Amino acid sequence: TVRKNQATLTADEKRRFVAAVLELKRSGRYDEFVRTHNEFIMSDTDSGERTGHRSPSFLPWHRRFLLDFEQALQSVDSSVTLPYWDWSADRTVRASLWAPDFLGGTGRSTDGRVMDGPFAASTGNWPINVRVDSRTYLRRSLGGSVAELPTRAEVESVLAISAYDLPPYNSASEGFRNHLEGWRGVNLHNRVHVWVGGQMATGVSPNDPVFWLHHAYVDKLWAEWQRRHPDSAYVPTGGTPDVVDLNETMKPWNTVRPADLLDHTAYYTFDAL
Amino acid sequence: AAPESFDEVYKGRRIQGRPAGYEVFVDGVQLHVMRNADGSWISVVSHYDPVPTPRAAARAAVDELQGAPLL
Ligand SMILES: [O-][O-]
Ligand SMILES: [Cu+2]
Ligand SMILES: [Cu+2]
Ligand SMILES: [Cu+2]
Ligand SMILES: [Cu+2]
Repeated sequence: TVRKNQATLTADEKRRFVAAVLELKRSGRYDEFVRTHNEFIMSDTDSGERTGHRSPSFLPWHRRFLLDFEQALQSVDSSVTLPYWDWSADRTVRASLWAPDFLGGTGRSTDGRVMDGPFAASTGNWPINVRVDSRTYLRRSLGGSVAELPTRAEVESVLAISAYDLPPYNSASEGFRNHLEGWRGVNLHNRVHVWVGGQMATGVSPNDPVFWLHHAYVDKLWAEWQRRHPDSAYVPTGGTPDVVDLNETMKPWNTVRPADLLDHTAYYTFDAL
Repeated sequence: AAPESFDEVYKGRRIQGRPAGYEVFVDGVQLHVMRNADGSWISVVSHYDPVPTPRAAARAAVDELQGAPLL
């Protein structure tokens, strides 16, 4: 129940994480996670109903989504937990994260195809099934579309924002949530998707296993923000059309509310907070 | 007020746009696009990278596709 920095994983932990992810893929369970995410990212809009993105529920939603995935992983290997990627620290293509024994590296220049690691198309173990175009192989272009990943200094500036979110509760909002998501400001979360490229830059981003590590760190940053701002909490707190209020239930689960997900310690802890 | 329609061949591929709130096509296949509160646009092939216009989104898609047909 402890989520660790990907850079600190042992060879066995990396091996077990990879094996668990590959089994979820083989069994067909993995692709359904990709589909769910794509469906919400395609429907969430600034002017209408928004639940998974560009809205206050962006954080609790991805928190629950990751929990669903971690639980599925644990059904294969109970020792496995989601590791997180601190992209402000491990910001180069030579990060152990992109090694052949973990996630594999960047894609070749011709078609962006990842050529090494356990998820390379050549292994026959990672077919891209849920997609927007005909390409069926994992693609990446680390640092191709955007020059740099966020810096610690930039992350600190966002963590310093006191208000969790603010009307109109969408991509135009000031406040922590939108700055962490990245639609406004120095851009943290969105920029990382862009930096990785390939499927990670599209609606079917969970096709790349790094998706979970990226969001696990985004999730950790929410936890860090809570520690810095004990007097700040989730908003809105009632009667907001198209937005998930604190005590309202979230789709697709329908049985959980942001209020049930604010405290992560009920589900897991971090190696260091 | 929705943006104007457009029709051109970009990097060997035909891209079209037309108000509906707005539809975009790459070689006759529709490309799902979305408008942000500030007026910028994103597409299903570039969902976390806002661009100024629907044509910009269409061209970005063609760039990303590298010749691949949209589904
Ligand atoms: O947000 O993926
Ligand atoms: Cu739509
Ligand atoms: Cu998402
Ligand atoms: Cu994301
Ligand atoms: Cu204090």
